[PDB]
Amino acid sequence: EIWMCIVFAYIGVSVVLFLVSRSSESTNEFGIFNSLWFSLGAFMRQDISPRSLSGRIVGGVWWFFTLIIISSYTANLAAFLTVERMVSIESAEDLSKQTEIAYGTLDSGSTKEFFRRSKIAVFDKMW
Amino acid sequence: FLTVERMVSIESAEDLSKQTEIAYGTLDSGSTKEFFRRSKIAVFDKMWTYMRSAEPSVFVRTTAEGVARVRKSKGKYAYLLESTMNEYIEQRKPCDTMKVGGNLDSKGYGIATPKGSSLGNAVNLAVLKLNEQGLLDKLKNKWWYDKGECGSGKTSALSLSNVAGVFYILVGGLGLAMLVALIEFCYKSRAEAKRMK
Amino acid sequence: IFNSLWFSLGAFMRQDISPRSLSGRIVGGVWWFFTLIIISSYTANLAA
Amino acid sequence: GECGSGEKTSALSLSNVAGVFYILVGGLGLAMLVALIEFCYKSR
Amino acid sequence: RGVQMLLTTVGAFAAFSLMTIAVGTDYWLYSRGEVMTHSGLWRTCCNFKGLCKQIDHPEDADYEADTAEYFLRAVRASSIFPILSVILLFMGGLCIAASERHNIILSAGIFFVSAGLSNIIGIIVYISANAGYSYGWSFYFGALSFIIAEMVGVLAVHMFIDRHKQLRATARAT
Repeated sequence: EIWMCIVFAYIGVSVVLFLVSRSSESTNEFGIFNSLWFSLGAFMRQDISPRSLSGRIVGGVWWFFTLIIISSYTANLAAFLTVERMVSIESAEDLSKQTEIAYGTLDSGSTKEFFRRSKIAVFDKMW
Repeated sequence: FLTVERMVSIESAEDLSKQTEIAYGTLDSGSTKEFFRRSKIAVFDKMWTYMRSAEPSVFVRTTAEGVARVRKSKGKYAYLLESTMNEYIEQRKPCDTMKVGGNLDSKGYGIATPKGSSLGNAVNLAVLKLNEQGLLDKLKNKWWYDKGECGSGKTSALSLSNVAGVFYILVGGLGLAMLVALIEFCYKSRAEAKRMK
Repeated sequence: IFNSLWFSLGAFMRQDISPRSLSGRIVGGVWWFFTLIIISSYTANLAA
Repeated sequence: GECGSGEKTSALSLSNVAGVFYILVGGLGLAMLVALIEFCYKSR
Repeated sequence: RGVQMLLTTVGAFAAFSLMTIAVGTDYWLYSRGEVMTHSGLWRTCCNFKGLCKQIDHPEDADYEADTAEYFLRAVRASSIFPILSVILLFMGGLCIAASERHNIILSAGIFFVSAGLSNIIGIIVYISANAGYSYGWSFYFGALSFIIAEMVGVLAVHMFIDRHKQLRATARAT
């Protein structure tokens, strides 16, 4: 989800860049050139965009924003390093709802005979 | 902030003794309270020592008062009671209570019959028969979970929310640049030149 | 000749003008992206 | 005993390096001072 | 104007496609056992077929912040749709009014800004859906589509500025 967020960030940034850039001549000449670089290079850790200073706010608030980001996922990881500690099949209903993990009982005994004779919902499917 | 949060976490009754931030108590009168008092077990001993001199009183008058104390302490107060009644409470609105860890002791209810009665052996076998037919377990499920009002109440992901506020406000910046630039281009320029001839 | 070195270097450490062709363009953003992830990485490893 | 207990603190120290704002800024004002006094003085 | 006639085609057919997308209600099936065929207006359920409108986001004349934010999740759909529709109203606007001067260009700008607010709408939407995993393709349709129409008739707009303004200016260089 967030990956798509940052995607459409790219898209909006870029297009609008060209849009402000649209002297139509110079406008488009600076729009085509830079837009990509920004919606890209600017994405990863941040040559010279400026004209409109209405495009300024876009650029700076960009550098800002992407900057927040890179910080964010970065430290996000470092945590994932620290925490993320190994975790786990909680209940019996979990064994019935899935198939990836096989399971069984003793070939002979009250344990096996239990599921066979059990008329309970969950235990039924298990058997 | 990140791991500080993420590094956060809880075991069983031993967890109540190892900490003090979260207060806890039992009913002021009953087998529950008398249990800890007479218990010579390591963990339960310390627990009683705490509750015995804890101020204010960690003991409640009725079971309803205890539950209310847990629902109004924002998780600062724990209440110790019979698992049976507890499990039932968990299935009652507003579904804001839950049982944690296994039981502290092993008890059990039974059908009582006058000493040397005729119904004595028959009823005994009847109970065993009902349990083996899973009829007992069925009945409990019927009144605890099935008839319950709480089947509605993981994986520890990113912060997307606050981040998303940033998205939107960020967009406010977008459209702002948009209109302002628009009316200034067309209106500033087209204004002046319009007025030229 | 001019830029290649700078990129395969300066770009390596925390990231002057590549742009012309748009050919190299894509590859450069690839670069900044790439190394960026990296430096991020070794730093998180650090704090750990 | 009553003391077997004696880590939720999370915050930001504005103070600490804000002092370094200060010094940095005195640097700013003087920088421009020296600036226009040599500009004015030497130049004019 | 073969390139640009086709640009118009992409414009209008784009628009119809856009609103068909908006109807795309299939935003996901979320199967709870149900399964949930969950539109923009309501959310519909499934075995036994069921449906429901918005539960809440939806009332209570409360004030200040987070409350008003519930009000937002109510409104956020109403942020979504109208901008898009308006963009469309433009799109036809310069479908026919291409022939006839500025309003052409003026309009066309207003067209594709209206077109622009759409993805904003979307983000709004998803985070409303982030009140509480599968999805639906209608989203993806819309998102890309706006981008498309925008690019197309805007590049046109450029062609207006160029042709009209520069090219006819030069036509007046006499």
